Parts: sequence; structure tokens; C-alpha cells
Amino acid sequence: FEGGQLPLFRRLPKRGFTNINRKEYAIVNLDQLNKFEDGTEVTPALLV
Amino acid sequence: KKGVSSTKNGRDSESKRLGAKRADGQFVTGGSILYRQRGTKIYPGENVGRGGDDTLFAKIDGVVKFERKGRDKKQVSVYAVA
Amino acid sequence: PKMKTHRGAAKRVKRTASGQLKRSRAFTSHLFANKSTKQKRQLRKARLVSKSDMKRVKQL
RNA sequence: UCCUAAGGUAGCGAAAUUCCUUGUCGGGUAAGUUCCGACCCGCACGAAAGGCGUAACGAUUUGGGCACUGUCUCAACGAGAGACUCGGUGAAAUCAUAGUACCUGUGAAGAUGCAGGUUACCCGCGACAGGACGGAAAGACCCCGUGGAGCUUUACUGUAGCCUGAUAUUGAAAUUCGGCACAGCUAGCUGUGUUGGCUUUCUAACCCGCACCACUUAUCGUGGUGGGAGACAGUGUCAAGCGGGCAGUUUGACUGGGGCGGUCGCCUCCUAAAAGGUAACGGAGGCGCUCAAAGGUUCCCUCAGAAUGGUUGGAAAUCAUUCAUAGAGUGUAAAGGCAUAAGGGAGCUUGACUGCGAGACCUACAAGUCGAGCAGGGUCGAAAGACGGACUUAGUGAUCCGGUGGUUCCGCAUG
RNA sequence: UAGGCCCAAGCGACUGUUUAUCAAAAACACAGGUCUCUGCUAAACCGUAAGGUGAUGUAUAGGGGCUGACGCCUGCCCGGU
RNA sequence: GACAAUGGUAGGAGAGCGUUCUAAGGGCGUUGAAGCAUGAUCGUAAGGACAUGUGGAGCGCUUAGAAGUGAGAAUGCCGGUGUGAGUAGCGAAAGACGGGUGAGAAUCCCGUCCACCGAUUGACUAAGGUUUCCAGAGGAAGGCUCGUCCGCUCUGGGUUAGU
RNA sequence: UAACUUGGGAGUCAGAACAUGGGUGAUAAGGUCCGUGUUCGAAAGGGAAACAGCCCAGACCACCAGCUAAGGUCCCAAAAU
RNA sequence: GAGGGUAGCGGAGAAAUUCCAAUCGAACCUGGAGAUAGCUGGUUCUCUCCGAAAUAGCUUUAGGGCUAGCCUCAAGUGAUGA
RNA sequence: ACCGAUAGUGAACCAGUACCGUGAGGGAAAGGUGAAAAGCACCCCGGAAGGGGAGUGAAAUAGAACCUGAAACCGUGUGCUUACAAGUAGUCAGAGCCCGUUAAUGGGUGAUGGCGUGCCUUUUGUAGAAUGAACCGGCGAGUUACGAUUUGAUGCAAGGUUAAGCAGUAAAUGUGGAGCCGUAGCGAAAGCGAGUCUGAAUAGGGCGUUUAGUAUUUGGUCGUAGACCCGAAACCAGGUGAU
RNA sequence: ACAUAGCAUAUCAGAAGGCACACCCGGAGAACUGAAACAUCUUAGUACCCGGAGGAAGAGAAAGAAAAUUCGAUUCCCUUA
Ligand SMILES: [Mg+2]
Ligand SMILES: [Mg+2]
Ligand SMILES: [Mg+2]
Ligand SMILES: [Mg+2]
Ligand SMILES: [Mg+2]
Ligand SMILES: [Mg+2]
Ligand SMILES: [Mg+2]
Ligand SMILES: [Mg+2]
Ligand SMILES: [Mg+2]
Ligand SMILES: [Mg+2]
Ligand SMILES: [Mg+2]
Ligand SMILES: [Mg+2]
Ligand SMILES: [Mg+2]
Ligand SMILES: [Mg+2]
Ligand SMILES: [Mg+2]
Ligand SMILES: [Mg+2]
Ligand SMILES: [Mg+2]
Ligand SMILES: [Mg+2]
Ligand SMILES: [Mg+2]
Ligand SMILES: [Mg+2]
Ligand SMILES: [Mg+2]
Ligand SMILES: [Mg+2]
Ligand SMILES: [Mg+2]
Ligand SMILES: [Mg+2]
Ligand SMILES: [Mg+2]
Ligand SMILES: [Mg+2]
Ligand SMILES: [Mg+2]
Ligand SMILES: [Mg+2]
Ligand SMILES: [Mg+2]
Ligand SMILES: [Mg+2]
Ligand SMILES: [Mg+2]
Ligand SMILES: [Mg+2]
Ligand SMILES: [Mg+2]
Ligand SMILES: [Mg+2]
Ligand SMILES: [Mg+2]
Ligand SMILES: [Mg+2]
Ligand SMILES: [Mg+2]
Ligand SMILES: [Mg+2]
Ligand SMILES: [Mg+2]
Ligand SMILES: [Mg+2]
Ligand SMILES: [Mg+2]
Ligand SMILES: [Mg+2]
Ligand SMILES: [Mg+2]
Ligand SMILES: [Mg+2]
Ligand SMILES: [Mg+2]
Ligand SMILES: [Mg+2]
Ligand SMILES: [Mg+2]
Ligand SMILES: [Mg+2]
Ligand SMILES: [Mg+2]
Ligand SMILES: [Mg+2]
Ligand SMILES: [Mg+2]
Ligand SMILES: [Mg+2]
Repeated sequence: FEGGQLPLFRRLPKRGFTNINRKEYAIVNLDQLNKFEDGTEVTPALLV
Repeated sequence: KKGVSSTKNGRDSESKRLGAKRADGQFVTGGSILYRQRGTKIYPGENVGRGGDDTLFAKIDGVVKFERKGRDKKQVSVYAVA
Repeated sequence: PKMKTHRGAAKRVKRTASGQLKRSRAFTSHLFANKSTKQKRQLRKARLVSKSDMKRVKQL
């Protein structure tokens, strides 16, 4: 509150809107796979 | 306890910063501002180009020198060599 | 009671360390110089984040 | 002669109103700023916010006499209550500690405390009032607070009430005056159907603080009977205008204290002390735009004046000749610049472009200007190059919200 | 123990009432004057309504302004609200 | 052994004593605990001890926790005691003497004399107040003095209605 | 012997007198307003008779030790009649 | 003199801002309620180290605030400071 | 790890009582003999109250105002000192006379000289004639919960971590992996990815990449709550009052 | 006039009032304050007032949530945040 002078968040303008469906993929990098073996599968039941 | 007269003017302009902004000898870079004026008090020389009636600014790298070449005129050059 | 952010932070995006405003003086007059209309990109906020870093805390 | 809706009549008038003012003149006293009578030169009397006069009346206001007196020049003495002395009983406001002198001076600018002098042995009772900025009330005067109250108004926004329409309760009948849908004829009329209104006319709703009868012996009330009004009112619902009657509220700051006058942002000098910066109610001026060419390019030319003569004569509206360094000109106010022109003409044209930008200067921030070079498309030029507005510095206004033109973007099961 | 008196002005006519506890007056009332509203469930108020005042009254009577006995008198303007 | 540094407000940064309670360990206490008073002692400060009196029953010391934790000012709050001070004031006014009571008398009781209101300081009724009414007894406190006395204390009593 | 970058914690936005360059005022102020230095504020001592702002100089504590600064040397009062 | 009525946005007023339980430009008593206060006063034990400002910009702002400036611990960079 | 009589409820005590108000409503003070009443038989002065002996009791210096008894303050004889003196009351020198210690470069008194204007708040500045305090006791002002960010600590390591509940000396330990944060960002978004975004561009830019985060807690500070205490006129509800 | 209001007897115990009004459910409902002023907003549907019950009242047996594969009355606790 700058004392009557309007604050910093009145001069700057607003822009954007978020979404209603902003599907957030759990971003697993490729480096993390260098720990296991047999090469069978990677799986949303196993990679958890 | 008598009503004194009204003043008339007050009313100054703000300011502008003028004069030299770099000095003779040091090492400048190809966008920097050498000197600036509301007119032409210092002409440009080699490797220094004018702006819009102001802001003599160095084209390329080097060190600066002040110099006269007439009886009154003065100019600024930059030599990249070292 | 939990710290209540105030929603003037629809106007700033946390970059990874610093804020990010959107540059002011957008609409309502363009009788204004042409290379200055070209300045329409955004800058990070200055070091007056001292005066506001208890207001925008949960945008993270 | 000019203007207004008209321009103050009667009667009073230096008055409870007369600033200049103790207006000038006459009574009263030897002496008269107040009083009494008249004058008009009414700053700024005046006809029901009343004018002018009036016998009686007032604890009224003002001036002048008589009777009378310690009110006074000028005080004196008597009587009583307290004060005073002794026996009885015995509070209060106040209070940093105190064995507490005066002068001149210094000091937060008026000293019991400090420097320098001077004068005073310790202790109490009776008085007086110059100090102790003595006590008594967190000064009422003044000024501040984005402090409250009460009052006012053609401040803003509202509201109790009051007036007028629509539609419900709410029914029948007629007269008309319409627009609209069709026919037929001479833009206009007949029938012809929707279809609003407009006047009336009834009668079952409703109302009658409207008389009679019963509950009952009772002015309320309920019920019937007869009357009068009548589809109006009264009532709800929605809509306009009225509305200080009543409520919450706002009414800026700067200021050699405050209201009054003037100011409030940008641009240019000076003050400003040879970098930049640098105030005051210090001194001087401007702006809230203008220009399709007064912008870009390629060429070429040099001025206002001073002389000297020459149809017209401005002293000076054209013409030549000569000496002219800028003494002219630059759309605009000033400073800094310009004769390589950045001034003046002549030919073409739109770079008064799109996407940008290394790096600087200024700066609390938001802003603010200057940018070499990079790509796409050009204009001018033979080419080298120049051009991303006018010789610079003024000519403008965050956000929010809304409008219009695009949009490869989201569009709450899917489209 | 029981009234000082007279002459002469200004504002009020008078008797009366008022700021308990600093103001008794030239203020307020008053009889009279006048304008305007009100036809009877009157307007005007109090109440949200029912009820009541007005009034068990009926324009020679009610509520509301402005002046303040009596005397002589109340001149001009309807542009504006 | 050197070598330098050490005035200080607003304010920033460290190291510290003491008070109350709990946990654990370890003690002192009728051969006298905590507080209270007095003393020439010890630590750089806040503070720590030790003898001697008074006191009659519950305290320290080390470690570590948790906080209602420290007093000189708020015209602070409450309770005490002073200064002013033996100072102002005793709340209108005519009393004097004799006798008696009494441990004590200008003040209480009896007498004479004197003065004071007398359209009232007189005699009655309602309004209020609620034992103040009367007798006997008492003297701490109340009465602006005194007291043997009282409208105050103690004990025991007192108000009668057909009109 | 400092400087700068980052991150926690503030306090100040009522200054004053001297010495000089200036505006305002009247070449008036212990006036007001800027520049620039010092000291006080936040600094005790010694001198200026006493005296926040002038002149010397910066107090960690002890001692009955010596030199010196500003001002002084007949007496009050240390030191040259 | 005795009974009675009118109650706070209200009542009464021969109008003065007078009266309404020693008062009143809107009574008192509770409760919202520890209202708010940019304003005064007050804030308690000790010692070491370092130690400022009274300015700039903008404000219904001038005795208030926010940022920069000036101090302080903690890390770094480390020759940039005089 | 709540108070121990100015605390704790206002109220330990024949408390919503005395007491103030017409009323609605305000609203106090005041605990302690000893183990047991053994509560002072008797003698004496005095009218009594009180008092000195005797007596009970470990103690009456424990006498029903009763344990302990501090300060202000009012008093009693005393060792030194004061009637020619100018004073924020001291301090530093130092004579004389009196007393002998937690035995140490000893304690009290002070004829006379230097030196010197109390304290706190507030200030450009104060002895200030600016404010505040009569004095002595007692009480009386940065606290807590929930969060956010920071350094200091301690577990684990590309991983860290439990909430509610359910069992259990109101045991702080067992289970519970719903969730949160972090390992990857960029853009308004679709979407893209070690890089995207604007953009015609592989040009130039802004923000990233190369790895340390996490859970609890001791500090410093913010936010919401009354949030360092004490103070206003004033507003709005609901009532009691015309004596 | 037919009956109804009305009127007269006999039975019945249904109600009224009070409550700790702590907690709950409906009716009606302010302002101080924050925004650095203030009117929309917020203090808050909070305090006061009134009505009705209970040992607990209200809600409640889908005209629901959801979008995948669906599971399923209401209430309450933790996260979503
Ligand atoms: Mg005369
Ligand atoms: Mg005359
Ligand atoms: Mg007339
Ligand atoms: Mg008239
Ligand atoms: Mg009279
Ligand atoms: Mg006397
Ligand atoms: Mg006497
Ligand atoms: Mg002087
Ligand atoms: Mg003097
Ligand atoms: Mg005397
Ligand atoms: Mg006297
Ligand atoms: Mg005052
Ligand atoms: Mg009828
Ligand atoms: Mg109003
Ligand atoms: Mg002002
Ligand atoms: Mg002035
Ligand atoms: Mg300069
Ligand atoms: Mg869809
Ligand atoms: Mg849909
Ligand atoms: Mg009269
Ligand atoms: Mg009149
Ligand atoms: Mg008249
Ligand atoms: Mg007309
Ligand atoms: Mg220090
Ligand atoms: Mg600290
Ligand atoms: Mg103890
Ligand atoms: Mg005290
Ligand atoms: Mg006092
Ligand atoms: Mg006397
Ligand atoms: Mg006798
Ligand atoms: Mg009686
Ligand atoms: Mg007596
Ligand atoms: Mg008796
Ligand atoms: Mg001067
Ligand atoms: Mg200066
Ligand atoms: Mg200094
Ligand atoms: Mg001296
Ligand atoms: Mg001397
Ligand atoms: Mg008045
Ligand atoms: Mg009256
Ligand atoms: Mg309060
Ligand atoms: Mg509140
Ligand atoms: Mg230092
Ligand atoms: Mg005690
Ligand atoms: Mg009692
Ligand atoms: Mg014995
Ligand atoms: Mg004693
Ligand atoms: Mg003297
Ligand atoms: Mg200060
Ligand atoms: Mg004094
Ligand atoms: Mg005082
Ligand atoms: Mg009466």
C-alpha cells in the first residue's frame, strides 16, 4: 500500500484464462529408466 | 495585515540530463552513448554517428578521443585498435 | 486461519525464481510514437518484490 | 439619449439604521462626542418581514431639574459578630528532595539553585500581597484530524407519504370514432370480419361513520329488510413523474498561522557557484497542435540590409549594378545549432513500412528517450548510399469496463 | 410600621409569560386586520391498520401563514420561482 | 611476548544472573526450614555467600524444560501514614444564681429571678417515616465541646371501636 | 583499507548554529530558502567569567608520575612583576 | 392539595434551544463492545561489538505511508573502493 | 509444570448481602490463638476501661484488633557535631575527639578547602518558569492458536512425508500412501519438450537446461483474530422513568 | 316460517405459565468498524426481540453426482484449496 498512490497491482493489466480441462501428463524423463532390467514392459501398474 | 499582490510565473520545466556521458580515454562498446545535446555542439567523426539531433553514439568497439578540426568545431572519434 | 492470497495475482506468472508482469499502457490511445508501440512484450518485475511477497505466495 | 418587468408615491429623515462624523446651525450648562428642534448632502429609511402619530401603563432604555443626604473633597468616633490570648475538639485544597537573600549578566531570549560582586547571628507570634510564570479546569480563543454531532439548500444518492395510467377482484346492453383483413367502384366511399378505444345505461359482486328490527337494557360488532351509490371507488401487483417532510453522507491541498486572491502536468532559459544535479508565493515566456505537402530522395541556387539611379513613387509594392560571414530564414515561445546547409526552388515517389535489436543514458517504481546491424517488400539515384516522419526539446492520461475489424486459440456429456 | 416629585424624548399600546441555577427586555402572547384552504366519513394532524381528535360541532364554523389596540392611511412591476 | 581496537541515542547482533513450577540425580532440616532485621566479606555487572539475633516447619544445590518473570514515572488502581496545623471551623439568638445527684458539673435534675415568639417557636388533623413512645439500668462508639443525660446502646413493656 | 552481489532485521522523512558562494528582505534579524564544509544532535573534558552549535581534543579502569595543544603567567587562580 | 395522561426517530412549549428525576443541539440502564483513534501518556534486569537520518519521488499529502539513500549482523565475489 | 486471599468466581467470611439509585440497574470490604480452651483462680491502683504480680502452656515478647510483623511515619536517653552564615545537600582532599571489625591497605562523626543547576517523557534544543510524581508497600504492558518466508539444528537422499480414524498407563507408537512438495520448463491456450514463445524465418531476443529437495523443531519478522497497554466525544438495537 | 347464529344445563381435563434457554429450527433484523473518506459491497444474515419442540432438532430413500469402466439415501471428520 503505497499511501494513497494506487498500488503496483492496479497499473499492470490482466490477461489470460486457465482452462476447464488442462490434462497434466506426469512427465517422466528418459534417464530414470536406467535402473532395471529384463526389458519386459513398463506399465502404468508397474511404473507406479 | 494587508492583502499582498499575486505572483505571476513560478513554473519551471523539469530537466534533461545533458553533457558528456563518457570521457576521454576509456573503453567503450558499440552501442554506448558518448555525448548528447539539443543541437550540435560536438560534430561526429569517424566511427561515430549522430542520432535524432542528439546522442552521438559509437558505431563499433574501441576507445574514444576528442578532437578539433576547424577553428571552433570539435569532433569525436573512436579507434578500435589497441 | 490459512494465509489468504488476494487475487490481483491474475496479473503475474511465477517463472522459476522471479515474477513476470505484462507491460502496462495497452489500450485506449494510439496517437503515440511508432517504435514505442513496438514495445509490447513483457518483463520480469523489479526488486520491489520486497513490498509484495506475502501477497502472492500460493501461486508458487 | 441607454436599458429594465418597472425604476421609491405618501410620510419621516446624521434615527436602536449616518461609514466620512464630535456633519453645520439654534436651545441647555461657564464648560455638553450623549440628549432636544430644524436642515437633506437618505455610503445602506419606506408603506401588513408595515410607514407616521398617539391619552393611559412599565422593577423598561436616554437626557435634564427640585427636595435630600458621608456617595465625595476629608475622614473621625462610638455598639456588636469574627479576627486576637487561654481551656475543650479538630478537618482541607496542595506537595520531586530542600538549611530557600538582592543586584548586573549569561542562558529555551522574564532565575531562591549557574558566573562575578554586595549584604545578612539562631528561633517564633501579629499583619500586608511583589514574586515562587502560585493553586483551581489535559485553554473554551486560534489551528490541525481524510474525528462525531444539530441545522440549512435549486450538493449527490435515496425514502414515508400524495397525484395519474395498466391489469386482477369485475358483470350485462347500446351508441358511436378508429386502425387492420377483404370485396365493389370515381387516391375515396358502401357492405364485409378481426380489432381497439369513447361516451353513456342497467344490475346480482363490492362499499354506505344509512335509517329502521333481533341477539340486548347497550352509538362497537354480526344478521335480515328498505334506501343511495355501482362495475367507479377501497384493496393488492408493476410503472412514471412530485418529494428538505425524514436518513446516510461529501464539501482538496499549497500557504512566512487561516479563510480571501493566485496556483496544481508537461517545454525553454536565468537563479545554479565553468560535469550532472540543486529550493522558494524568485525573475521571464509558451502548449493541450498544425502540414498531403511545411515528410523521403536526386540535382542546382544563396540572404535581410547600405548605397547608386530609373514609367508608376508610401519613407518603403517589381527592376538592374556594387560592397555585404550571416546582422535574414528555419509552421509554432525560448536556448543550443545551421552559409558542408539542417535555409530556397525544380523532377519523380510513399521508408508518415512489417518482424525486430547487440548495447547504452536517465531512473525509487511505472514510465521516458538514442540505437549499430539483421531478414521481407520497396522508393529515389548512373552508381556509392539515403529513407523505419517534419534542425532538435513541448502538443498529452495507468487500470478497470465497454464498441468495432480480424483470429490456426478455449468453448464445462458430444457436435 | 405606612408613597420621593416634576418636565421632555426613543421602542412597546395595555394586565400577563419566558431562558429552574448570570440575560425579565424593545422578545412572546393578546383583541383587532387580512390572504388562502375546507360542503361534511370536512380539510389538518396522531396511528401501518382499526380506531380518535376536528366535534357529539356545519362556512357568522374549523385548521394553517403574516401583521399586532384605535387615527390617517396601505403607491408601482406578472420578466423570474 | 607481541600487535592494534574499546564515547554514544533511535536501532541491529552475542554472552549472562534471579524469581515460580515440573522431571531425574544428589542433600540439608526441632542439635532449628522459608521469610525479617544487622554486619567492615566475595564476583567485572545483574548478584552470590557466611556468622550472629528474631522466627516454628519446608527448603535448597547441578543438569534440562515451560512461562501470568523482574517497577520509579501512565494527573495510574487499592490499602496505610503525613505535610498544611495544633491553623481555619464549631451551622442564627439571654441567661444568672442557689440546692441536690455524682468518683468527675459553665452543659444533667428541682427552685426563684430574668429575658423570647405570641396570624405563632401555640393547640390540632391528613401526607410521609416506621419503635424513634414510656419505665429501669449503663457510659465504649454517636451528639461538631463536655455528660451522671438523650431522638444512641441493654432488659422488660405500650396501640382496645356496631356509630 | 575498503568496495561490490545476494538474503533476514530496522530506524529516520519537525533539524540548529557557525565559515563562505548566492535569491528573497531594506547589502534587518538568533529570519527564511538552496550549495558546500565543520561541530552539536548522538560527545563527556580544557579555554571563551557562566554559555548544546565558535577554539583546541575524542573518555575501556586504577595511580599523590612526565611532556605538550587552545588560551595565560601582579592577587582571587597553576605559571615571567 | 388529592388523584390521572402524553416517552427518545418521541413528548410538552405565551418560542429561550427552554423542560423531561441536581444535565440535554437530542435523557438514562444494559447488550453489539476490549467500537475505532494516522493522536497524547506508560513499557520494568545487567555487560560487551558496531552504530545513522531529519533528504529525493509520489500521494485528500505535508506531524502519516511506500520505495531508493544512510547503519547492522550472515554468506559470497574478491582487487573492483580512497 | 492451574490460583493460594489486591490472585482464584463478584462472592472461602449467615453475597448479589451491606451500601448508592424513585426507578431499569449498579455493587464492595472482610481467612489463620494453640497440640488441646488449658480463654489468666486469686493479690494490688482505678468508678469502670485498662495495668503490675501470680497462674496455664514448649512458647503469652501466642492474650481472642491474637502466627510470622518489613516501609512510610510519630517517639525516648544517648557517642560526634552546630548560633558571622549564601547551601540540587553530595563527592575528593583533611584536623581533632570517641569505638574496635566477615581483622582489612578498619567503622562512625567532620572545624576548612577545591569541584557542582535533581530524575523521566519530549524535543533543533531543558536546571528550566514545559509535562508528570506527596511518600512507602502491593498489583499493572509484544502473548497464543493457525499459517507464509527466512537463517541455526537433526533424520533420509532422487527421493522425503503423513492427515482424519482405529487399537493403546487422557501413554506419542503401531497401522493408515487419500493427499502435499520435489525430480522439467515454456506459452493466454491448444500443444510442444531439454528446450519452447513471439515470428515469414534454422535470424536475433525473454524465460529455462547442467541438479537438491524434503519432514519436524529453537529463534527474527509478517497475516487473520481485540493482537503492546490505558483513554474519547459518538452510532444502532432492547427496556426503565412525568414523585 | 324451515333452520342457523344466539341462549340454558351436564361431563371432560386439552390448553395457558415457567424453564440452563447453553445446543437447534423457522418469523423479523440494525450500526459502530474495513475499504486508510464514502453510497454498491463488508462488518453479518452476526448481537437484541418473538414463536415451537427435543435429549438431541434439521436433513433423508435420487426428477442426484458423473462422462470412465460408472455408483449409488442423509449427516459429520481429513484433503481437494
Ligand atoms: Mg453643538
Ligand atoms: Mg435629532
Ligand atoms: Mg405592498
Ligand atoms: Mg408589507
Ligand atoms: Mg408587566
Ligand atoms: Mg477561633
Ligand atoms: Mg482554641
Ligand atoms: Mg540573551
Ligand atoms: Mg535577576
Ligand atoms: Mg508568619
Ligand atoms: Mg489576603
Ligand atoms: Mg490540550
Ligand atoms: Mg349492517
Ligand atoms: Mg440532511
Ligand atoms: Mg491547509
Ligand atoms: Mg497567509
Ligand atoms: Mg552546472
Ligand atoms: Mg459443448
Ligand atoms: Mg452443456
Ligand atoms: Mg410590554
Ligand atoms: Mg411583529
Ligand atoms: Mg410594529
Ligand atoms: Mg405570464
Ligand atoms: Mg559502546
Ligand atoms: Mg536483538
Ligand atoms: Mg517458596
Ligand atoms: Mg508507586
Ligand atoms: Mg491534582
Ligand atoms: Mg490565624
Ligand atoms: Mg450550679
Ligand atoms: Mg401512616
Ligand atoms: Mg463527645
Ligand atoms: Mg431507646
Ligand atoms: Mg544571517
Ligand atoms: Mg547547510
Ligand atoms: Mg560525529
Ligand atoms: Mg567556566
Ligand atoms: Mg575563584
Ligand atoms: Mg439562538
Ligand atoms: Mg417553559
Ligand atoms: Mg473502548
Ligand atoms: Mg464488532
Ligand atoms: Mg565506535
Ligand atoms: Mg498474606
Ligand atoms: Mg458479613
Ligand atoms: Mg510452666
Ligand atoms: Mg520498625
Ligand atoms: Mg550566587
Ligand atoms: Mg531526537
Ligand atoms: Mg523553580
Ligand atoms: Mg503535579
Ligand atoms: Mg404530576
